[PDB]
Amino acid sequence: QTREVLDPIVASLMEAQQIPGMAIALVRPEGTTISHYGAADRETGTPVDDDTLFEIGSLSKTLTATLASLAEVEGKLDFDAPVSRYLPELEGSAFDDISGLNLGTHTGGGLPLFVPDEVTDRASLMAWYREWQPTEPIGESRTYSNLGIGLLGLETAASLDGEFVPTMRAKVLAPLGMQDTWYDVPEARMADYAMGEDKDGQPTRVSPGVLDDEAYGIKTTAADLAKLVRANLHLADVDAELQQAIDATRQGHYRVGDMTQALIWEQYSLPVAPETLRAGQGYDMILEPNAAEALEPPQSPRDDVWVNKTGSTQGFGGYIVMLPGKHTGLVMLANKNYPNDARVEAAYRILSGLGAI
Ligand SMILES: [Cl-]
Ligand SMILES: [Sr+2]
Repeated sequence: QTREVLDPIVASLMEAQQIPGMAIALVRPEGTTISHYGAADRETGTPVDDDTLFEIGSLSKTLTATLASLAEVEGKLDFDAPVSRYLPELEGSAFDDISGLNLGTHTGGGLPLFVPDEVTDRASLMAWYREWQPTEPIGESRTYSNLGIGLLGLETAASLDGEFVPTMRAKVLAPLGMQDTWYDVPEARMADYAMGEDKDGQPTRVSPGVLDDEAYGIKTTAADLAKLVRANLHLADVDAELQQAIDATRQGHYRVGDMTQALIWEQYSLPVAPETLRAGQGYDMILEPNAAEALEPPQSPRDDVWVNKTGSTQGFGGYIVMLPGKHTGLVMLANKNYPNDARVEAAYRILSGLGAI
């Protein structure tokens, strides 16, 4: 059925890219199909199953954004207000002029991609934030940043008067039914934890780091993410505030060439060519500052769009795609960091083969 469309494309993808294992969820109106492929660990040959946990890396940022947006709904966080307002430890710094909205759309004044080596903890981090000088016009330039989204998650935590991961647990994960979603994988589940594989074919597993939780830290299943995507597509039974919070994450906030930057979710109007999609996942978009223009009639979630998000670690490769107007979504997790082109193409082929595009 679905499986007849899906299975040969994933088989071809897994061969062409030498991916040990994948887990795939297709959300549609009529229900969700979970499919598992290959080995969770290439060495042992243990198959991927219902309980296999994958690093999603940068995909974690959508959870961070969801929780942020939920603090905003509850009236505890204002997205427009300066960050120093909820983190007063940063008064007098650049963050008097940078907002939570800026942080969730990567328009926080050129905040770099990585946490610098010198920053080894929260104190050295806040100190680094205090000193840092912007290198690009705030709100007019997009630079993909772990420092920024992470700061959004500190700010959100602060404003809800709690710590990040337990607050995320109670307010987003648990209500969505995402009990296989872990920031720190418990001892009992380690046998379910997929082993990753880099582009030279080496075993690799993410290491702890500052802001790992807020930026790239989740390990989870395809089904759990299907629950988030399900909510986004309004096919879930969810609390009304959480549902607004989730919907608010899909508001277009800035234009960046062909791409509309929402709250971490990136989107494109239909019809869209795969090349455009590839451009959005490429060096030019990810590793360079790109002019951004704030959307002034600020856009309600659209229903004629490709909404997507990539996630990688050194040994894992994930991608989510949502077509809100067809109530259709795709979660593909892999335990190999395989190129973003292969992701967009496999996605497109899948969704086109199903007739969603
Ligand atoms: Cl980093
Ligand atoms: Sr941490």
